[PDB]
Amino acid sequence: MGKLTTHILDLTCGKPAANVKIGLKRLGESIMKEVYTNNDGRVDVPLLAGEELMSGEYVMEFHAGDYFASKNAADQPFLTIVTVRFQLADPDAHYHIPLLLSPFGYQVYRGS
Amino acid sequence: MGKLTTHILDLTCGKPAANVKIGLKRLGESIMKEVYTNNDGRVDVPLLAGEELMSGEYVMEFHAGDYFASKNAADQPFLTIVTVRFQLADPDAHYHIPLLLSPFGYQVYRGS
Amino acid sequence: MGKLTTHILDLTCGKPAANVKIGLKRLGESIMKEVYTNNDGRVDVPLLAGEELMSGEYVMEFHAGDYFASKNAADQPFLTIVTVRFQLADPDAHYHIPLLLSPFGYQVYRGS
Amino acid sequence: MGKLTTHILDLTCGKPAANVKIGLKRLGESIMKEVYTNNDGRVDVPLLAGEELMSGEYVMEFHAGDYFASKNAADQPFLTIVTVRFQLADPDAHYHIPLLLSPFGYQVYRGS
Repeated sequence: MGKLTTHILDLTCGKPAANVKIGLKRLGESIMKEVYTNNDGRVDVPLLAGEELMSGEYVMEFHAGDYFASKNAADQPFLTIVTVRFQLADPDAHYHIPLLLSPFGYQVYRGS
Repeated sequence: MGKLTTHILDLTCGKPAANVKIGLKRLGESIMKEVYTNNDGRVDVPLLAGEELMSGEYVMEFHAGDYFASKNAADQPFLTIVTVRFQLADPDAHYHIPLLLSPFGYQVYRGS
Repeated sequence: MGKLTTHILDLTCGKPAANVKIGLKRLGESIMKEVYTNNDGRVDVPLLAGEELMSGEYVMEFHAGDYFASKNAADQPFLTIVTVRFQLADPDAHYHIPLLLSPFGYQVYRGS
Repeated sequence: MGKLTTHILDLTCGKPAANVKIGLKRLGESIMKEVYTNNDGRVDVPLLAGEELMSGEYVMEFHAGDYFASKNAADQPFLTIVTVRFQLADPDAHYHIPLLLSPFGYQVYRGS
């Protein structure tokens, strides 16, 4: 009954980051899912839920470079893929892990 | 003549994070360097400089889980290894990429 | 039809900050409202809405010192009242201004 | 022998914020100092030091609205004056309180 969700805010304009590609994958393995955020900078279905969600480490790859490119911007951006590693210990908990994005800085947190 | 440096601040106590292990590696490759921060949460020599520093993507692995463990704390911490991917376009520039750390959230930025 | 809301996350434990007192006031004036966050670190009714919400500057006073005290902590905390000034230009917009809190650092943003 | 310093980073471009006006004042009182950051987003002399630095609360007013205006931008910016309240308990300590700035979000912390 666990759940893993995320949301992206573009601090450069104060609006959610729409159409940003996000990749999910277990630590060590390769991509298992690829999603694109909607207009509220979220995704309809949880990135992980039910059986899918198992205790262990994961990595989310936020394609920030592409997002900011479609908004402007260097040919070789400082931030290309924002990588976020974290561990989900409880398989039945609700994990909200938002991302606050700027061209040269970001904030990751266990939201509510 | 380029340079890559970093520094860690523990927002939980307002002091620099001392003795935190940091791993550096080119995107795709495995670890190339392993360092431990001093008492000011920095390292004597730049993580990258001179020939070592070449245009491309890198990843720094901050061992936050171990750091907070030695300071407290769950057996399976939410944040184990804080992964930071970024691209260094100019081989002759000075890149300062600090990390502001908390048990359930962190901030990455291109400092000065 | 405008709306102003906020939410507090305690990055020290990854849970919303419950029962934190928040003060609202127009720039220059004294407090106009005093609220305490619920268990999700939010408040039932918007801090501002309808006629109440008028174009101009405001200030929110998050009583962080008291919150962390009830959770531990210095007699004279570094952060006592986290002050957040901002301007609401459009009286009919929806403003979400969350606060990510830690004992020695915080993040303010125009969320969604 | 205490010291209070600060530094501003513009996360929108990864460069320090130059020529930003900063106001200092004791809680309750009006401005006591007004400074403008140099090209490294800092100021030559500490904002507070020696006798000047006394245990108590202070407030720094970062004129972000003007800074971003000279860089672009709404006539009525969301962030006009970023207000930062904090308490200095020890008169002989070194307090570094940097600001990570973006148009719609900022991070305040007790740096090193």
